This record gives sequence, structure tokens and C-alpha cells, in this order.
Amino acid sequence: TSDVEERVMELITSGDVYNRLAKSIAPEIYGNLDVKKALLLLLVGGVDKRVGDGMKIRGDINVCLMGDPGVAKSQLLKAICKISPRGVYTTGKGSSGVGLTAAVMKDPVTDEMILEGGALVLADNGICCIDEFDKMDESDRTAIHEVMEQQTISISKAGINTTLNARTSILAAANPLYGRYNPRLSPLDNINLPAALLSRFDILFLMLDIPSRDDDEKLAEHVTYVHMHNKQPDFTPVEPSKMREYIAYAKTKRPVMSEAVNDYVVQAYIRLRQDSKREMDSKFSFGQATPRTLLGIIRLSQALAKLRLADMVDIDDVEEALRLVRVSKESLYQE
Amino acid sequence: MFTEEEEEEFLQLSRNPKLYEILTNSIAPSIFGNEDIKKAIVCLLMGGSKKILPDGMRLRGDINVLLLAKSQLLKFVEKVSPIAVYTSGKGAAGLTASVQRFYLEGGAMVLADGGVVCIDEFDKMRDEDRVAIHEAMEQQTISIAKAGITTVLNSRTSVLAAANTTILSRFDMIFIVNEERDISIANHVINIHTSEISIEKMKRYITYCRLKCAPRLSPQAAEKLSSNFVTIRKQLLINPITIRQLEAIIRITESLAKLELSPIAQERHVDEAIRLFQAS
Amino acid sequence: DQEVFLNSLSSDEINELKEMVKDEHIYDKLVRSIAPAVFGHEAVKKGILLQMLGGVHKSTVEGIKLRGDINICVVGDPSTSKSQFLKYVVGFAPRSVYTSGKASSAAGLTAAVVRDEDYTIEAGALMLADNGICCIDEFDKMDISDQVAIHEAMEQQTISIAKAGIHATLNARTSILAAANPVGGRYNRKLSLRGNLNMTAPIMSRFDLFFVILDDCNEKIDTELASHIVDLHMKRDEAIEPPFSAEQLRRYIKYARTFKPILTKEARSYLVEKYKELRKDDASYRITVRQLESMIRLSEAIARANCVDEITPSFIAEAYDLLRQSII
Amino acid sequence: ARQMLTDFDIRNINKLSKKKDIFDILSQSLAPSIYGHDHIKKAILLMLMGGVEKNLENGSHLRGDINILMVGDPSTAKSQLLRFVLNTASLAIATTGRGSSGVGLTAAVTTDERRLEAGAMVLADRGVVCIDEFDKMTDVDRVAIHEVMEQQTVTIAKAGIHTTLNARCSVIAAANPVFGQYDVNRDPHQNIALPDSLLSRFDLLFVVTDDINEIRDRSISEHVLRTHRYLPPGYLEGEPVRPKLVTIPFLRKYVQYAKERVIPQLTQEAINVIVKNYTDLRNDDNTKKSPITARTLETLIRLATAHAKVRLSKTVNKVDAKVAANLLRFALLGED
Amino acid sequence: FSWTEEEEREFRKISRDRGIIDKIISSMAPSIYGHRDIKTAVACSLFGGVPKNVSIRGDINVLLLGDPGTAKSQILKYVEKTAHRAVFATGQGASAVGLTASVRKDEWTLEGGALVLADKGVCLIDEFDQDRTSIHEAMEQQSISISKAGIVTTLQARCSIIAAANPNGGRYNSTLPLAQNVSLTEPILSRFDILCVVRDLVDEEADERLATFVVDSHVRSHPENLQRQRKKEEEISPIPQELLMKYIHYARTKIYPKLHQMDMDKVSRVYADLRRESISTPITVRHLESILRIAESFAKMRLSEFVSSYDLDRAIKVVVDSFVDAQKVSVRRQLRRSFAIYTLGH
Amino acid sequence: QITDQDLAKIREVAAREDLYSLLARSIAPSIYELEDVKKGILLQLFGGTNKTFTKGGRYRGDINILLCGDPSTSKSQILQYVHKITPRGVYTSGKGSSAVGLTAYITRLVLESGALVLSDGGVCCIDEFDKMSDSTRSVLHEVMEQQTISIAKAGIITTLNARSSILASANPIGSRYNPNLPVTENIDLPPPLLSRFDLVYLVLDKVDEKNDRELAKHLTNLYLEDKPDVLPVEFLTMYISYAKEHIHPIITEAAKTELVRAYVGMRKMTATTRQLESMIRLAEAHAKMKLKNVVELEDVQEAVRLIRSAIKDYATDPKTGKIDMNLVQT
DNA sequence: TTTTTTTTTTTTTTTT
Ligand SMILES: Nc1ncnc2c1ncn2[C@@H]1O[C@H](COP(=O)(O)OP(=O)(O)NP(=O)(O)O)[C@@H](O)[C@H]1O
Ligand SMILES: Nc1ncnc2c1ncn2[C@@H]1O[C@H](COP(=O)(O)OP(=O)(O)NP(=O)(O)O)[C@@H](O)[C@H]1O
Ligand SMILES: [Mg+2]
Ligand SMILES: [Mg+2]
Ligand SMILES: [Mg+2]
Ligand SMILES: [Mg+2]
Ligand SMILES: [Mg+2]
Repeated sequence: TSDVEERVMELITSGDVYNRLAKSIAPEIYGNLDVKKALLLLLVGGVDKRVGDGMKIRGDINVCLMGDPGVAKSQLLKAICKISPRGVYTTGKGSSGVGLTAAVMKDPVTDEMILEGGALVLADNGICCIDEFDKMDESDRTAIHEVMEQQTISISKAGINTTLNARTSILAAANPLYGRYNPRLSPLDNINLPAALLSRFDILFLMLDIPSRDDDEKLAEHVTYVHMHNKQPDFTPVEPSKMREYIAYAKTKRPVMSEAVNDYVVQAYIRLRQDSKREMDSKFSFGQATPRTLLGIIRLSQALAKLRLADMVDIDDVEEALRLVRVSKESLYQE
Repeated sequence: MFTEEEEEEFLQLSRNPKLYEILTNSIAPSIFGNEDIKKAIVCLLMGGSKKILPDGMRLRGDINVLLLAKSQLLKFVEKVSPIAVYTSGKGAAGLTASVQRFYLEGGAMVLADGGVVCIDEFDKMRDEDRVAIHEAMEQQTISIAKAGITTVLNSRTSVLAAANTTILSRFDMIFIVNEERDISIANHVINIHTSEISIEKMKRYITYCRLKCAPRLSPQAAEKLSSNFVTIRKQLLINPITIRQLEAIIRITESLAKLELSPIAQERHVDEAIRLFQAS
Repeated sequence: DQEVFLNSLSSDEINELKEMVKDEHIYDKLVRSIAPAVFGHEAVKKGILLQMLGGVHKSTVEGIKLRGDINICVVGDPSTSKSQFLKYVVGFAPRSVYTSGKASSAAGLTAAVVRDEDYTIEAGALMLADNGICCIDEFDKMDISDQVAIHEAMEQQTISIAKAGIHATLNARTSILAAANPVGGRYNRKLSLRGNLNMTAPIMSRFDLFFVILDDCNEKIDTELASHIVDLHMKRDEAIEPPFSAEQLRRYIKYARTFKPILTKEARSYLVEKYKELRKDDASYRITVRQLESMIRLSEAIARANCVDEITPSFIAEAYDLLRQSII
Repeated sequence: ARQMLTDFDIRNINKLSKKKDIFDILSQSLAPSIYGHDHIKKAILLMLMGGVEKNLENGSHLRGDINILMVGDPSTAKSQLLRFVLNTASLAIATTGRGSSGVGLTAAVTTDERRLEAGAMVLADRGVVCIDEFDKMTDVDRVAIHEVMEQQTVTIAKAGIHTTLNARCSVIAAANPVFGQYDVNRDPHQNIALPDSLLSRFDLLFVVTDDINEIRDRSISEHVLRTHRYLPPGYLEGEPVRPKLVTIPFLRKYVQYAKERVIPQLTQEAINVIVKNYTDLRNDDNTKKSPITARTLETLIRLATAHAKVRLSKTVNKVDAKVAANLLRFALLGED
Repeated sequence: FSWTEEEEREFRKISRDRGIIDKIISSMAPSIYGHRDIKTAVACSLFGGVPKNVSIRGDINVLLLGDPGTAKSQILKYVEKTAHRAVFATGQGASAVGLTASVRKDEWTLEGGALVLADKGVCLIDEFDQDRTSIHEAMEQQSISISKAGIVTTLQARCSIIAAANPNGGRYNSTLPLAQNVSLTEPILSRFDILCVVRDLVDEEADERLATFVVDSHVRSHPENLQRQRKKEEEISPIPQELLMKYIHYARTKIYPKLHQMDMDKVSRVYADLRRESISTPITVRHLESILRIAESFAKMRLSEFVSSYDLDRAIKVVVDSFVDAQKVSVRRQLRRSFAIYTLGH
Repeated sequence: QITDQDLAKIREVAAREDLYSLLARSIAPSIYELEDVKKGILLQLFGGTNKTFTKGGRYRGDINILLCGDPSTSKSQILQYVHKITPRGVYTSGKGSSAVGLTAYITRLVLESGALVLSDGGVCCIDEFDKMSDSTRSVLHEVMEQQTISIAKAGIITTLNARSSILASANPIGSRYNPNLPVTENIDLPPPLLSRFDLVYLVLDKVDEKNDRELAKHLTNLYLEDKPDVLPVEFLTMYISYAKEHIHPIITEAAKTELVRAYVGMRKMTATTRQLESMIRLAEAHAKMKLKNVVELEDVQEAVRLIRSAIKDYATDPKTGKIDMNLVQT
């Protein structure tokens, strides 16, 4: 409404909204700016696209944080759960793939069975935070391939034969195999996700807890402040209800592509698949790049074009979208 | 329940200077030899003493023993005790505690209380397996947090075991091991078909001790035991025995004084205690 | 009884039967006539026929019952028409009933405890088809808790209800025709039949005939077989050409069921020797005493197929041969 | 159980808190029947005081509660010392590793239309949970504990039930190493089967061991033999039942007063010692009993806040931080 | 069923040291060849021992293992037709409720199951888990207990049990001990008064001798075939099957045999001897009471109230060799080399 | 219902030389290449002929298809296209289903239809078939082979008519196709079920920059407008529904020589008896699609060629059963 | 104020 616009115009004209918004996600957590700069794109999302030829493609963005223990994976999932207008939390061990997806209840009365939506149904037009995704049983984890790409759900049990509309975004969190990342093994041996599941993530941040005499001093000087005061240490954020009032405006803008940008994202996909062809050398392999990842660049670049409130995507938004996919992997290579 | 017309006989047993051996002679009496074995059954019938300390700590009064036709001793135990239970784990109810449909079951450890449970190939017993006996037999306690069930189950009871690793931790002492016997035994069976004390006295005597006496170590018994336990550890070091065993010695030393109805234990008891323990 | 049936037929129904009873080649024509859509496997076809003719189900002076039924299992590597037999037989025999071994239960196959105005017993397949053919498809996929529901009730006959307070018992005189794949999905020529099929050995021991099928690679067979399959799709039921029509054939089978064949002393004297050969050739697992009784049964059924009141050693040679072939 | 305080008892608690080495008076008065594990009993006292739970205005939670694991040789009072904490915490729930399944340990759905049933960690929601033989849990059970120890809420998504339950307990746990006895000639991650993600949740990891030494074994043996000579005050020789130390009902009153009526704020003077320790503890190369994560910084902040509670202090001072750092370095590195 | 005033006299008349026992053992399921050892037992299990009170069982329980198609299954079905009362319970076909007891409205009540329809006579059962554990409770003293519908009570059984087993989910096997061929706990196996195992030893001239017998029974059983029935009893038993349902009963129910203590010293001398070499590479009072039960049983079998030494020799024979099967491949020859003067060294 | 003007359009279209490619590119316009996958799923919509023998059994045009392949290859999206186009049907997944709910449920005592029985006379689409339990896969054997279900449970002992063509989507045992393992060990379905399908596809994500220059330049091209030759679907579904009931192709004797010769040439090299029964049903579907009442050599050649291409049989080594990745699309 | 299978899906602990 025009009174909402009389608020967000102060933020827009104050400027640099993309970096302010990303820093404002969990000011309680130090650093991880590149990762906040991705989880923010998971709030605005890309564009859902029906084709007049009867096909439809996903607008929800999926993101994976893979990393060492005690790095604020979970502390950060629980923040997006409060910031988003509709998010829900869940965990790997506490969850059946059934109660995560939807379930057939036997005897509520009269011994006749009925269908009840799981956490991914509640996350209708919202978020599901799947915490400790590693410790989920593979028969339970393979239940989400169905929802991460094709949007819908389907069930055929005990006289109930049904679909559920179930449109939702996934924010998973996990630790590598053997509890912490091991440089002796490949990135894939550490990640330990099957390739069709890995394919469904628009980004995999490989975030790591490498010690440093400077960087751990900078961390503790922040964190001790947040115990000495409830405040963040030192910049000023936007409060959640003002953030939602911006993001829910941005989510309306449906930014279309343009030809000189299409021509550029094509070249970037060839270079990524050529790299995947040559760099199957285990110490460097993140698996093979695929058409789901081309759509990953499209969605991540449309999300950036919403946040700047654009009419159409521009090349300045593609060179940034490619950066997040890069920096995710480079967090290992930089060591 | 005892009165003046009955307990003065228990004062007469308590006076006799060969008392302990009179009990060995009257335990599974058909089974020849086996002297230190029958002695252990006695001490398990007598027990040490329960204590509750000023800091809320509790100290276990119950002995446990490991044995290696001797089934007749464990059978005889489910006769002579004030309270007892005989099972290998034939059960098929679990020995310890086990979960069903959810709801609980108390096993033979739970079902025994004061008194005794006795178990014949404790080796081949694996019916709610050895992990559950480590709590049950050491702690007097079985614990469960399964299928929304939460409870503590008491298990305030003695264990006698026979067998044939881990459970040599939990058992306090260890022991092992003619034909004319068989001819007499068969003649007993045939005659169904076609000192000299007994259960009638001995069960009632045991419960009278159990209720009316709970000894303390004299200071001079502590001097003997402390000096002994480090002498054991010095030899063990230069060539394990640990406080888990030292406490067992103490329990034994109490039960050996308890037989006399003596209010205090002395070198007299310590010497048969550490001697019986050296039969490890 | 034969008189009741021969009073039931008309003179013109009998005058058709009269000539096929007269004919010499009749037993080889009957075998050629079963399941006309299936090519080769004459041994199987011959098996099925002898099942429909049954044996003399009989009881000793000792009150024990000696079984007359014949139990056929067809085991095979895939795409070999083991199912086409079952579907032919259900579509032909009197009191037939078909059943998948997967989509079925220990109740639905035997006796079911149910309720109506208190508890009551309902029929499963072995009740809706005594004096008839109980097919069992996919028997290898049957629940192990339920393969044993049949073990109960083939050597010992006698379904025995001891549950839901309704202690009760049923005769269930019935003949099983059971298809299966070998485990892993193709026949492991190198294994025993045990472990080619995972079943309970006692259940396997009291089957009369295991026709193992192999997809024989021979080109002179497959050039014919392919032409046979294309002819069925090209010109349908004009391409099948049996010696007898099904309604002509059932009159013969129903007639033959009314003889009760008898052993010659030659036939006895031959049978003991054919048991010796079988047993010597396992020097144990598939030649128990049950295979003797099966050989009697089969010789009676052949004698019925010939419409003869007495067992000729010729038929025992013919019965023994089916048992030999079953070994592969 | 709950104590009721009075104007007399509150005088005695306040005047006692003035004493120069009060943390040593109280830590010796826990389980005095248990000999010489002095540094374990010090950490238990801080576990009973807890810390300070912070919740930020954006809903972001910060844990307030100590968790302890002690791992060791057989027959070491490692078990016996849990069996004591259970009888001196205000609210305590007992369990063991094999005595547990991860659902019965946390929460389990039940058919009643269906309900969620509270498990052992959802009980004790402001108390303590004691786990013995922790190592005998399967990893399929130990994944249940991972959710609770940092986030302090159980959450379920089974059979159409979806919920969070609060679970703000402290855990104290005990274990054997893989080899029965601790193999001191081998690395800790090879003696201890547990993953770094679980060892990162325990604030203090006490490796405790039997070691044969004449004066040690003597002094212990004398301790227990004195113990086995106790008399309940009204009883007599051979009749069955039925340098200061505080009497434990007073200790429990002290813990209750401190846990209710003081909420320490960090001085920057303490923060400099917390930071100096965290950065050098994590960056020096000497082998630790478990890897030093960014959870360990929080352990220092909580142990110093818990000691300031023992000291009945409105502010955490350099003295508290120095005791917290010495206790943490004893646990993670080795004896001083 | 039962005998009458002429048959009374006939019984003590046909009672003869000329093998009245033997004509009985020969007569168990006459249409099964060989396997006289199993016939020996089934005779004892029919005739039973005598129970004595204070706790001694008279019932003689038996188990039949074997390598299949061996007429263990059918010798049970012969007993249902031969014992006075006896109940046949297919081992897969029963609920544990159906073995035990069940509850229904009339107002509310209880009624009994298969182990309650058994009473001194013989339960017939097969196919060796809570079902199985009910037998583990019933073995000790012949009584169930229940707590259903708040009705805390016993129910008596006091019955013998005949049991058949297929071992191993397959063949029987000589390698390993008998104890291992079946999923049965040793208390079971101690309390069975005999265990028998049957093998397919493929001797060609034994096989010949089945088949002669078998096919002849097929002739004899053909509906082509009242008085010719009298020739068609055909002496396949020496005792008319018609009489055994009387003889059994008249032993059981007129004779309650008793043991001549003068000779019982030999039983004790033997029991020690047997224990000595069993222990040289395990034998119990349950193996002694088996000798004592079966010996009373055989006096029932020669219609005598006063047990005689030949019953003890027959009984010793039945019980001794059954031990020889445990461990068999290693042990047996060693056992035979001692045992041969006892089992059959008459 | 078809009017004289509608029939005139249908008869005009059937006379075109591009027809088989025109229909194939028109069943799913937004999918790039995959021409042999479209060309076989087109034939599944028409199906073969359906035949009753007065005695000797029943046989049917229900072609079963398995899309097996590595992820992000449009297996699940072709499955969406078919489910929208089929005149009746179901879409489901291998985790979403139970054996009961896939077939029929004992309700109240009464029977309720599960997914296949809800979906006779049209395509049943199973996605994620690889993730399905062996118990649920073990129910498919009779209902693919005999077009029917048989039940024997409490009260109900019965058959059901179940004339469903299955379209299955699957993913290999290691989640991306493994060229070190042989093709049968990638697919990892049991042979009695793998043999049940009429067409088996490998779709493979082979990197080829001269191809991916076109795929990305196609796929991103959708995003140039917000709501962005071929037949209109309205007419295409009509042409299929005419040909499904007004055309029934019979086998010419000139087609038999080839059907036999081809089967012998395959079975020499396994090509079990169901390969011939599938060649018949596809060769009927191709003539049916082209509006012919007779099957000919030109049709049997495509029914063969399409089977050789679908499994990449020309790229599979003649021994070992491994595949040479250089030969795949050259 | 008290129970029996048999068919079904989802949860939970128990055994090779
Ligand atoms: N001060 C003490 N120091 C050492 N041991 C003691 C002490 N006081 C009592 N104990 C004794 O030794 C045991 C203490 O060890 P405890 O904690 O119970 O076993 P644990 O170390 O957990 N061993 P375990 O259960 O076998 O792994 C008790 O059983 C007592 O017998
Ligand atoms: N010695 C024998 N004399 C006569 N018939 C025999 C003999 N041994 C076996 N049989 C026959 O072989 C079969 C034995 O069947 P059965 O008694 O059911 O075998 P079983 O092995 O005991 N069966 P089972 O317990 O189910 O495995 C019957 O057909 C008998 O007639
Ligand atoms: Mg976390
Ligand atoms: Mg078939
Ligand atoms: Mg302990
Ligand atoms: Mg038998
Ligand atoms: Mg897909």
C-alpha cells in the first residue's frame, strides 16, 4: 500500500540495500557475509514460470550449507525461520520422510484413513529448514527429490490417491562424512550426497572452520559483546518487520531477462560444463554441472534483480550470481 | 515375628565356635567337596550392610559370585534363602528389563528383592544381554528411556552365577568345580518311586541375622585391609585389582562378622575374607 | 460314477465320444490338445493333463489317507509361458481358481476367520476349489509365513483351524499347479533346484513334478517359435488347430475320471525296480518315498487317459519318464 | 525438590559467599565420599549454577547451560559421581546408554487422535539429565542428543504431528574409552569413538583414569575404609539402619539462592582474559582432548558467568575468568 | 472303544512272554516299513508311565526329528486313531490363544484350548515363538497358568505330548550335535523322554524292501475291494488293530504298575556307568526317570502290575542309544565301544 | 466427437512426409532434442491392437516404457507432458506409493481402486521408480503381463480388469550413470521386471559444447517474455483419439518374414521371447499412428531401429555389456 | 465393567 511505500522509499533512497539486508540477517552471527548474501536470495526467490506450451519450471531457490561443527549452521537456519513470513523448522533425526512430506492417518474415527500435510505442506509459499540433513536416513532423504525441482507432491496409499500443491523452498544444513571436512578426500566424498540430490541445490556453500590468530580474535571480540549487551557490536541493521515489508514488495516484481544477458549466461554455462569435463580429478571435483545449475544462474540472477527493484535482469546481476556459486567452492580451494 | 521361645536357639548357634563350617555342611549336602563354593552361597545369603551417607551416597550391601552337577547348589539356593529366584534366562521374559507391545517387563533381577537371584549358564544367557546386567547388578538399579516409557526400576538383590571378558568386572568373586554319589541319588529317586542342621532352622536363622545385625570394621581391620590392598597393587605394578575389589572384600568381611551376630568385624574375619578372596 | 455320466449324456453326445475312445493315438492327441497357444513343452502339457485326470484317492485298512492328487510346479526363466498354462487351466477346468502368490494372504488362500450376526469361517482359494485346480502363480514371491499355509495341506490334506475359539477342520482334497521364477530371475544351471528356488525343502519334497524350464537357445526352435507367435497375432484363433475342441475334450476328461485303475502284478514287479533306479541315481534330496507314491498316482492318471482299468508296465515306464525329466 | 529460604538462611549464604576461597569450600562439599577428583567436582558446581541464557530481541537464542562428559577406565567413580549429582540437583532425570533409545530419550509419537509424548530430555526442562555408559548408545540414538544440547528444543515431524518442545536441560554423561582402559599411548579421537560434532557439544571432557601408585592407592583405600565405618547419629554398633564442609541441604539452598537472585554481567576486564585464552587455546598446536571450535568460546563465557554466580556477584570479574580458563585448560589440554 | 467281559479274560490270556510286547511294537502304524525304533517309542508314549505324588510325572513325551519323507508325519496321524483321547494341532495352524484358552460373552466367561483338551492321553503337535514359549512353561509340571479377564488361575494338562520336527529348514545333518539341528533349548530336550532322528541312508537293498511293502498297500487299499476285509487285514499286524484300542486302554486303566526294588540296584549301577562315559565326552535325572517311566510302560504292555527286569532291559535299550546321537560324528564310535555291553549285550 | 471438417484435417495431416517427426516434436514442444524418447512415447499413446481369442488367451496394445537415466535430463518433465496429454491416467512417485494404493484397498467389507485401476485405458505415470520398494515393484509383474490383478484376502477373492500402459521414470543404481559398470548393472531392476517393459531408454548427460551451446540458448530463451512448426494440443489429442478407435492395423505376410528374421538376428547374441511380442505391438502402433489398416516392412524396420536406439545398443559393446561414450551421438 | 483374527500404514525395539 502507499503507506508501506512511504516506509520502503526511505530504505531504497538510503541505498546499498542488498548489502544492508544481508548484514541484517542474524547480526548476532559474525562474518559469513557471502552466505548471508545467498540466504537473502532464498527469501526473494527466482521466478516461477509456466510456459504456454504446457511446461512449468521452478521459482523456489534451494541452498545447502555444508560445514564443520560449531560454525552457526543451525543458529543461522533458526534465523531464516523467524525472518521469513511463513518458514518452518525441522531436524534430520526427529523427522520421517512421511511426516516431512504428507501422511495417511488410519483411525481418527470409524477405521477410515485420511491425508494430513507434513512440514513441506505447511511451508506452502514459505520455507522448510531441514537441519542436520546428513543424519536423515537415505530412504527419508530421497523423499525430497520429488519437491525440490518439480514443485508438487503425490501419494497413492490405502484407498487415498491424491496430489498436494505443496510449493516450498528448502534450506538444508549438514556436516561432511566423518563429522568435519577432510582435505585428504574429495569434495564429493566429504559431501556424501547422491548426485540427483546434489543437483537440486542452486548453491552448495562449503563453509569451513580453519583456525587463525587474527580471525579468531576478530570473532571473539564480536561474540563477547553480544553476551555483555543484547546489541550487535558496532553499521545499523533493519529490524525483521521492516525487512519483511521490503522483501514482500520485492517478491511482486517478476524481472524478465534480456538478450545480451542471455548470450552472456550461455557462455558461463559452457565454461562450467567444460570445467566439469576436465576437473573430475578427485581433489577438485564437485560433480558434473547440469541444466538444473543453468536454471540456478537464472534464478539467482532474477533474485538479485528483484532486490534492486528492477524492470528486467541486467548483466551486473549475472556477474554477481556467478560469484556466489564460485565463492562457495573457493571457500575450500583458498584453504 | 520372633519371640523368646524361639530366638534363644539362634543365640545358641551364634555361640558355637565352628558355626561357619556347620553352614557349609548343610548347603546342597548331597554335593561332595566344593567347600569354597558353598561358603560363597552362605555369604550371599548373609550379605554385608546397606549404608546411606550424610552426602546422600548409598553403599551396596549385596555380594555377587561367579561359578565355573553343581546346578544343585543354585536349585538349593532357591530353597534356603528368605527370598530367592532360579533362572538361566529361560525366563523368555528378559533377565533385566525389556520392552514389549508399548509397555515394560521387569526381569529376574527386578523380581528378586533383598534375597537372591541365581543363574546357571550366565554365559549362554543373552536374554536382554550382558550390557543390561552391568547396571542391574552393580547399581541395584535398572534404567529405561524407550518408546516414551521413563522409569527407574529398583533391583536391590544378590546374584549368583554359573558359566562355561566384561562381566568379571561386575562379579565380586570367581570359582570353579567320584561316582558312588550317583548310586545313592538314583536310590533316592527309586525310593520315591518304590553337623546335621537343616533348612527348617537355617532359613529362619539367616533372616534373624539379616534383621538383627549389621557389623562395622574395627580400626585394626582397616589397617590390615588398606596395607593389604597396596601390597597387592605393588606386586601388580612390578609384575588389575582395584577399589571395585576392595569394596567386595569389605562386604565379605562384614558378612563373615554377621554370621556371629558380632557388632564388629576383627582380624579373625579379615583373615578368612582376604583368604577367600585369594581363591580368586 | 460312470453310469450316472453315461445316463446324463445323449446318444449323439456319446456317438462323438465313441470315436475318440476308439482311436489309438488318443493319448498323444490329448497331450497335443492342451493349451494350443503354447509351443513346445510337451512334457508340461502332458503333466497338466494327468493332473486333470487325478488319481484314485484312497485310504488304507489303517484309516490313514494316501493321496491321489498331483501337484505340479513349473519353475522357469522368464518369458516361457509358465503363466500361459495357469491361465489356460483356469479358463478350462471344472472348479478351477487362479491366484497370484504375492497379492494373497494366509487367510485368503485357506480358511479365513471373519464375523457376522460372532466369528465365522470363510473360504479361501483351497476351499472354493476342492475337486479342482488351484493354480498358484508367482509362488516364489509368496510370503514365507504363508508358503507354510500350503505345507499344512497337501501331504496331510486336512486344513486345521485352531484359532479365534472356532476349533474346526476341513477336508480340502485339492491339486496345486504352482508357477515360480528361480531366485535372482534366471535359472542358475550350476545350482541345485534347491537354491535355484528358495523354498522350504519339505514344501518342495511333496510336489510331484517340477518342470524346470530353460530358454533353450536352439535356432531351429526359435525360427519356428517366432513364426508361431506372429501367426497368433496375424490370424488369431484360425492359427490354433487342436485335435479336439474344449467342449469335446471335457466330455472325454469327465468320462475318464470315472475309471478306477488297478495294478497288475507285473506293474508291481516293475515299480519296485524303477524305484531302485531313481534312488541309485541320487548317489538324496529329491527322491524320498514320496516319489514312489507320485509314480503310482501318475501311472493311474495315464491309465485313465488311456481309458484302461489296469496298469500296464508300459504306463509305469511312461510315468517314470516324467519323474526322470523333472531333474533336468 | 524445592527448598523454601528464610531471613536466617539468607544471612548465612550471604556471609559465607564473602569467604576468600568459597569455590574450594563448596567443590569439596560435593560428594566428599568420592576422593580426589577435585577438578571434576569443581565443574559440577558450575553446572548446577548453569550460566545466563540470553534471548535477543530478534528471537535469537544463546544457550545458558554447562554439559559435561567424563570418560575413563573402569572403577573410577566416574559412574558414582553421576549417581551423586542426581541426588543434589533440584530436578534430575536418570538414564543409561543401553537403557535408552533416541526417541525415548527425547520425544515419541503415540496413538492416544495422535499425541506427542515427552521423553527423558523434555523432562528436566530446567534441570539435569544424567547419562551413564553413554558410549553404548548407537549413533542412531546419539543423533537425537545433537538437536537438544545446543538448540535446547526437541522437534518432531512424524505421522502428521509437527511441533517444537522445550528441552533446556544440562547433560552430565559418563563413558568408557573403546579399549576398556584408556590407551594413553594413543590419540584421543582413537580412544573415544564419538564424532567431533558431539564432542563439540560437551563443554568439558574429563579423561579420568586408574593409575597404580603406592600413596595414591593407600590414601584412596583409607578413604573408603573410613567411609565403611560410618554411623547414623542415633544408631549403635552392629544395629542396622531403620578444612570446613557445608551440610548438603545448605549447599542445595545456596545453589537455589544463587540460581534465583543473581544474573552476572560481563566486565570488559573479564572479556580480555576470555579472548586471550580462546585465541591462544585454539591457535597453539599442542594436541587437545577434542578440537577447539567456536563453541569453546561460549564455554569460557558460561564458566566465568557460573563462577560469578557462586561468588554471588552482579558482574563477572577477572577472578572468575581466570578460574574458568584454568578449569577449561585442565579439561582440554592436561593437568596443572 | 473300551474292552468288555470276554476281552478281560482274553487279555490276561493273550498276555504272553511269547512277545505280547513285540506284537504291540510290530503293530504301530502297520503300513509304515522299518523304523521299529519309532514304533518302540510310540508304544511307550501310548502306554505311559504312572504318576507318583510328593511331583513325579507318568507321561512319556517324545520328539521325532528327521530327514523328510519319512513317515514321522504319518505315524502321529496313526495315534489320533489309536489313543483314547488325543488332539491333533498343526503347529502353524494354531494361535497361542488356541493352544491355551480364550474369553467370550455368554455376561462374561472363559473356555480351554488344545493343551487343555489334553488329559493323561496324548497331544499330537508339529513344526518347531510365543506359541513355542507356552510349551516351555507347560513342560515342568503339567499345568498352565493365566491372568486373562482378571481370572488368576491354573488349568491342568497332565498329558503326554508327541511332537514332530523337520530340522534345519532342510535336511538332518551328521555334522554338529543334535542340539543344534533344531531351535530348541536344552531343558526341552532333557524333559523329552526320547528324541529320535531319522536319516536317508541310501542303501539299494533297503530301498527295494520299502517298495515291495508300499505298492502292496496300494493294492490292498483299492476301492475295487464285507468279509474279504478279514483276509485284507492280511496279518500286516500280528495283533488285530481292532484290539489295540482295547489293549492299550486295559494296560493303562487296569494296571498301574509298580517297581520291584530288589533289582533296582542294577538300575543305579547302570545309571552311574552311563553317567561316567557320557561325561567322558552330560546325562541327568530326567534321563533316569525316563528309564523308570518307560519301564512302567512296558509292564503296562505285558498286562502286569509288578514291573519285571526285562522291562528294565527294554527300557535301558530305548534310552541309551538316544544319547549316542549328540556330537555323533566325533563321538559315536567311542560310545559304542563302551556301550555295547548294555544296549544289546544280552 | 469428430465432424466431417475435423476428419478432413486429420486425413490432410496423415498424408505429410514429416508426420512422425511432426507428431513427436508436438507431444512436448518445450523439451529440447531427445528425439528417440519422444518418438517412442508418441507410439505408447496410440498403442498396438487389442485381441481376444475364443480360446487361447488375450493380448493387448499396452506398450510399457522405462525412462532410465542420470539426473537433470527431463525424465520427470516428459512424464508431466504425457500425464497432461493422456485422455485418462495417474501421475505418482515410487516413494509416494504403496502396493495396496497402487492397485486396490480392502475398505468397508468393500474394495476401492488404487492407482493402476484408476488408470486403465490410458497412461499410468510412475516417477522415481528406482526409489520404489521391491515389495511394491513385485506387484507390477502380473498387471504388466496379463493386464489384470487377482486378490485373495479377507472376504474378497476376485480379479480386476487393469488395462494400463505404464510409463516409468528411473535413475541408475549409482545416481549418475556409471560407464565402468555394464548397462544391466546400472539399471539394477530384477530381470523378470526389466524384461517386462517394451522400450528401455538410456538418457545420458554427455557433455558436448556444440550441443550445450544450443540447449542453454534454447532453455534460457524462455525467459525473454513473462508468459512466452507444431500441432495445437486440442487437435493432437483429437488425432490420437480418432486413430485409437477408427483404425486397427492387421499384420501383412510381408511383415512376418521380417519380424521373424529380426528376432532370430537379435536372439543369436538377452533378447528373450517378449522382444518379439513388443516388436509386434510397436509395429502395430506405428501403422496405427500413420492411419494404415495394414502393417508393413517399413513399420517393422522402425519398430526394430527404435529398440536398437533406445538402449544405445549401437554403442553397447557386443560383449561385456559396457558402453563406449565416444559413440553416443558421435 | 471384560477380547480374535486379518488388512493396513506408520512407529518403535528387538533378533539374526
Ligand atoms: N574415591 C573413590 N575413588 C575410586 N573409586 C571409588 C571411590 N569410592 C568408591 N569407588 C569404588 O569404585 C567404583 C567407582 O567406579 P564407578 O564409577 O562405580 O565404576 P566406573 O568407573 O564407571 N567403572 P565402570 O562402570 O565399570 O566403567 C565403585 O564401584 C566403588 O566400589
Ligand atoms: N518307511 C516307510 N514306510 C512306508 N511309507 C513311508 C516310509 N517312509 C516314508 N514313507 C512315505 O513317505 C511319506 C512320509 O510322509 P510324512 O510322514 O509326511 O513324511 P514326513 O517326512 O514325516 N513329512 P514331514 O514331517 O511333513 O516332513 C508318506 O507318503 C509315507 O507313506
Ligand atoms: Mg547445528
Ligand atoms: Mg508369466
Ligand atoms: Mg561405573
Ligand atoms: Mg512328518
Ligand atoms: Mg526429475
